[PDB]
Amino acid sequence: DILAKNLFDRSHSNWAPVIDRLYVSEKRFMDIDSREFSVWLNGTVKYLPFHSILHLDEMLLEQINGDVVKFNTHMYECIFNNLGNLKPTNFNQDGTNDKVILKMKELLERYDKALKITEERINKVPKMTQAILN
RNA sequence: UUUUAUAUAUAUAUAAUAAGGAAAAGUAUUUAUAAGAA
Repeated sequence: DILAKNLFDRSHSNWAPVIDRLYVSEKRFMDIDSREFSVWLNGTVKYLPFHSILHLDEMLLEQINGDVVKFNTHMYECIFNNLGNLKPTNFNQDGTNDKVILKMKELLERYDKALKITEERINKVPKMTQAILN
């Protein structure tokens, strides 16, 4: 029923019902191939609301069992694109307590972690792309 | 472009994928001065 109400209208594809379904569902994203799934998710899922982007973030975490190192480029790109496409809820006068900015630095620090845990394990690697900076 | 996917020997040939969209009104003194004709 979820595919019918929103996805049928080509102009505006609303993926909040879909993400909410797959977050409510116990199966979530586990047991799904990282590669095909990352490319599809990045390609199609855009303009998500903030809470949807959260649920998607933790549920990719649960897909990958919480291994920061495995977390691929396209995964970053999807989360970052959705975060950026969000407009500010309100222009706070100081304008530094935004949620999106904090989650954005959270993801960057997570990347730094993943790199450090990979190097420590030594004792493909993820990359940053112009899309994330943009 | 970039990122990944397959294949082959870190690299090569192919396929797919593209983040840059903002609206608004009103806010003088100029300077020195070079002419040709039969």
